[PDB]
Amino acid sequence: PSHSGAAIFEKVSGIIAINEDVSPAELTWRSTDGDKVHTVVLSTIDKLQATPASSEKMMLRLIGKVDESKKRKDNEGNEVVPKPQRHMFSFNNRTVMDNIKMTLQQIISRYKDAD
Amino acid sequence: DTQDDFLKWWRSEEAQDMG
Repeated sequence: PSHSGAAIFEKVSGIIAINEDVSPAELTWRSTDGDKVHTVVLSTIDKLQATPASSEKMMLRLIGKVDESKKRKDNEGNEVVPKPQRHMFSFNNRTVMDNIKMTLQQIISRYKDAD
Repeated sequence: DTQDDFLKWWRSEEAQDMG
């Protein structure tokens, strides 16, 4: 339960499934048919996000880590923040949302706090 | 084209709360 839930990815529906049997926990969206499987090892993830409670729609994100371009500002100042490569999953259940929210958030943060 | 709006509505919904 607290690792998966029916999500939608690339215009097709399925389940999102976080697996910790493996090397650093990976999130796996697999279509309802099971043909499409996309695995995201959470160690490569920097953040994760979800739809605000004001919005009815259900969404999670996987914010993958970025280039070390978090480096200091440019000679022209620029003031740059490196654009993250992220994933977005559509659900239609708040319980799933909150669980997937928590599941991803915590494991990600386990790699951050590292305790 | 569509994914582009997906990052828009996320901020739009955020700017709603950030009034």
